[PDB]
Amino acid sequence: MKILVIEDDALLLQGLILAMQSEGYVCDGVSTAHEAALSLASNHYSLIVLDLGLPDEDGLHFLSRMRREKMTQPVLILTARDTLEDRISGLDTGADDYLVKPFALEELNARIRALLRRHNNQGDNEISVGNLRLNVTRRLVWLGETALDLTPKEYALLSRLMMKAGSPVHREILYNDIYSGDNEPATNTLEVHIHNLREKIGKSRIRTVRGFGYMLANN
Amino acid sequence: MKILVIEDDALLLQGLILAMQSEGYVCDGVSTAHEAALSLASNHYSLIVLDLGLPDEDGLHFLSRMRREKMTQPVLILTARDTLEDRISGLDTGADDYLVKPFALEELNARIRALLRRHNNQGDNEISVGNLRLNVTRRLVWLGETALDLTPKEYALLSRLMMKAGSPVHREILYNDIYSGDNEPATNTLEVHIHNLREKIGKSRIRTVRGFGYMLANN
Amino acid sequence: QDVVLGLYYMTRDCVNAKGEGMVLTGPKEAERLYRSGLASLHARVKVRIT
Amino acid sequence: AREAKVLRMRFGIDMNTDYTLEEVGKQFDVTRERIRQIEAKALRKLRHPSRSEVLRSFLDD
Amino acid sequence: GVLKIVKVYLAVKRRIQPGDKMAGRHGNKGVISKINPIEDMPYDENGTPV
Amino acid sequence: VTEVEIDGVLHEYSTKEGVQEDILEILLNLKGLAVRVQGKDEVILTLNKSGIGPVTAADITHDGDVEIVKPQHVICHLTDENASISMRIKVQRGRGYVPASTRIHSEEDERPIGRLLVDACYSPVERIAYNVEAARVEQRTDLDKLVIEMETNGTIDPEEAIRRAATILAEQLEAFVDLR
Amino acid sequence: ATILAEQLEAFVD
Amino acid sequence: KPLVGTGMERAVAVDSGVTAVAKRGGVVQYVDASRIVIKVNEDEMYPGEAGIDIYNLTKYTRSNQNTCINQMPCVSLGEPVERGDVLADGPSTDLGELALGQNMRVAFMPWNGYNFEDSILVSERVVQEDRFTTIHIQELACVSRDTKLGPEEITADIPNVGEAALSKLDESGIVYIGAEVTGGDILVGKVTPKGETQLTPEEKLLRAIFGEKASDVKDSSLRVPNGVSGTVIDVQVFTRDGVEKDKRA
Amino acid sequence: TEFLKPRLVDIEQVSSTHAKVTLEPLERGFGHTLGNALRRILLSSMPGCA
Repeated sequence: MKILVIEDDALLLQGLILAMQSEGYVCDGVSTAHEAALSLASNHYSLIVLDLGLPDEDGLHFLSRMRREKMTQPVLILTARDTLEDRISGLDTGADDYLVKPFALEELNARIRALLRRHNNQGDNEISVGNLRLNVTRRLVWLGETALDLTPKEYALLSRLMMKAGSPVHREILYNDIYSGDNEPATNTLEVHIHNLREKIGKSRIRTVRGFGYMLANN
Repeated sequence: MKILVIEDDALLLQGLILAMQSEGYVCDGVSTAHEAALSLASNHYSLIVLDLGLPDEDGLHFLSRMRREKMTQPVLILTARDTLEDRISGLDTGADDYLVKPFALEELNARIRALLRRHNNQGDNEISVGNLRLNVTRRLVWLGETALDLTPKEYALLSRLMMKAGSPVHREILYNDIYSGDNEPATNTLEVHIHNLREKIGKSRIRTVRGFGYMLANN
Repeated sequence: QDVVLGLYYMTRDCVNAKGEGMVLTGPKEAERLYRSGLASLHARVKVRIT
Repeated sequence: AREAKVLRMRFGIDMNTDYTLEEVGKQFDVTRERIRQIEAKALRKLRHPSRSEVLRSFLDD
Repeated sequence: GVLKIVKVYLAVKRRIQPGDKMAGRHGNKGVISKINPIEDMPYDENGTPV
Repeated sequence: VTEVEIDGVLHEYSTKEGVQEDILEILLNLKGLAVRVQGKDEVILTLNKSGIGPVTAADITHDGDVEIVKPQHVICHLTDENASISMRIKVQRGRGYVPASTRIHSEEDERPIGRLLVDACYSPVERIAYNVEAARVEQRTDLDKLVIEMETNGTIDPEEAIRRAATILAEQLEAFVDLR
Repeated sequence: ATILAEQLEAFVD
Repeated sequence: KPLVGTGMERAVAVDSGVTAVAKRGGVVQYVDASRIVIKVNEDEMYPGEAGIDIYNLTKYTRSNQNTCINQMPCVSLGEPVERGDVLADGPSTDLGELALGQNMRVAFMPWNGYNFEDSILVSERVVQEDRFTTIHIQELACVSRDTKLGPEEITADIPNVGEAALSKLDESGIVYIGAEVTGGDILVGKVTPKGETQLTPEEKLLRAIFGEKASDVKDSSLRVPNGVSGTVIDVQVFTRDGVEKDKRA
Repeated sequence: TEFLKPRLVDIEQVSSTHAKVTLEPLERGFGHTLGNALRRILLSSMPGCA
């Protein structure tokens, strides 16, 4: 993963570069925040290492700047600062994890893995049939541009139908999904709900397999 | 943001619980890891202060089981095992941050704040939705440029709504988020809290989605 | 069928075999003599029995 | 007592029929959603792990 | 009415145990009664067991 | 030998291209591998060979403290010039006969699909007989002498075998000597 | 047991 | 082989077609665990054709009785062969002679009642040597059918089952080849559409307290019959002409 | 490799001079080794005056 190494000492720089490269991480080890900002603006990074005892300006200034343009990436703050007040200062400033000098290499590589796995593995599921999209986790329906607005009952039906893209869903499945655990009134509740939904997603989108429920057309 | 702290020693438990409740998070405490699993099963938690000194089975297997059970909640370890190899082992098992005893309360709170921010607020320290601007780390809400006096509960609700910007949040999620497992009321409270939040912020921001909780509008 | 052949082989006799005509003080040293290998399983003998 | 009775009549555990919210509201002579609140409270506290551990196990059979 | 069929082919490896019928070419059946430890089998004069 | 693992082989009921035997015959040829592990308690040998010819136990890349006492024990046969076999043979130490089923029942750990499981016949002694001849002593003429003929896989030294047997017997008799 | 133990002691080492 | 036979074993083995007999003479070109390529002699060779006989031995295959029909080359690379010579043993042949069982040291004598009334007392050196160990191939089939509640689906996602059992299924819901299964393990994940399940008021209360309504899809997954272990060695998928093939197909 | 050290469970003194000694458990095939070695020694090598 892409690494921005920021430290003053040349030997320490070499050491970290060697270490993370051997672990198979692309390294960009530099010293000035100017070069670091240029690199950030050029290349997408995953994790960024920083020292607060920076020659130019100060580490906290660079951190705060990165906060301003919304650089929401793990910043493993590798510093010499030891005061607990300084540590809180760093953390609330925007620092994620804090390792004082000296450290052991394996400790640092472990912290790095944790931070990266944290900022990744955050996927959102999306069921997109034709132009109708469904962000299931977000309960957010999208007809093209306009985010479609649906009643509780109607959303559920659309959910089931899109999950089974093109598959005729037996009307019993929907009839139970609507009234989950409750009894059903003897009226054509499912039919009229389907009518309302049809009008919203565009009339004649859900078909009607006579006898055997309904089917949301894949195309 | 409800935080589960499962730590064995009673005095430490009460101290940590009062610390969090002072911070603003309501938090529940459990000792037996079996009870911990049950509580995590019924409710929705956000952060876990996992202690490895369990009287039932050492935390590390609990970590492994939950991570196989797809627990995305960050875990901050509060333990005494300072052996470098063991710290790394905990991290690799899934410990996001690892706090070694003797700890500091303010240090613990800062670590937690950092964790919560990176996971839910996607690493950012400022939520910017229209004229609302929320510094979650500083507990500060800014309507336009002026400051607002927000009660604990309303702050919690607003925090959660703004973090999940645009996407409706379930009623039960909110109900857990403001109400600690122990003190669960008998009547309409979430609605009144949303009403006062809307009175201090304006009826436009908090849109009502019948059946599935509420939504902060981004558009 | 196998038990009956065992009983028949053990409760049988021979003209002249190991331990031919010694006197034994009971059944227990008859067993001791057989196990020790000093007298054959079926060899005519005088034993005191009660 | 009151929670138990209303809970029973609602779902029907060992009861004649499953009196709906309206019916049970009639039974205790309250024409409101006091019953709904009551049922919410009851269901709520029977998820609390210390109160229901044995019962929770049958669910995930 | 059949959309798709999946056929899975296990392959068990069965070993001798008490109960497995064995026989010979001369009409002498038999149900194995005991898997006797090696050191208990009757052994020849060169210590080769049976 | 307790577990085997050949490259690109998923189960033992398969075959390999260029190899004259089925992976089952290779596992039966491996059961009868006579190794002697000097220091440790569980070692993992590696066999790599390519080309026409017999793959014998002399082709196992030997650890320092692992001795193969019969290096002509044909593991397998390769019949194609482009053929190649690469395999990692796990050798354990124990006593008795432990079948693979007993192990896998006692093991809840999920091995990868590809780790073939050989049955384990640990005990080195194959055949053993004895004769009680009469010894020669100046006055005692009723003394005997015991001649024990051992036949083994070549992994146990006879004297050490008898020392272990006498030790086991003495350890067991302690219950009767120091009775209750 | 003491008799057999003694015979095996001579060759247990 | 039987140490004592009647000389008729060779005929019963070669005339069953369980072995691979050479069609024409020649010198073996390439022996493998699963094919024998034999290069025919010059004179036995018809003028227009290449003169190469290829025998594809049939590896582990179920018989009608759930036994193993396996063939094993009994020749060596580059060695001469004539017409009628056995090139590959069968399930129960040995160098061309029938061999239905194995010969071992029998002693006729009673043993402490373990051979009473036709009982057999077998040593353990016979079990250690795996000489009466038999391979039993078995077939299990899962059919996906069109019901009145909808088509049945073969898929990994199975309700009321953890990742433990699903560890061995691949993505499409069908076991990997080589997976050592034991009684109860899921072999393919098939779930059928399910409808309104009339539950008792008490289940109503239970699902309305812990807020857990069961899915509308019941599981009918194929699983290993109880008491059986084994190693999945082959999976065959059959699909209609007109149904999309899942990933593993 | 300390094998299985047993526990003398029953000392049934039936008489002042007749006893049953029950001793469990032993590694499989050690009951016979110990029992026979003892039995042989007791029968044919214990010293006494007669």
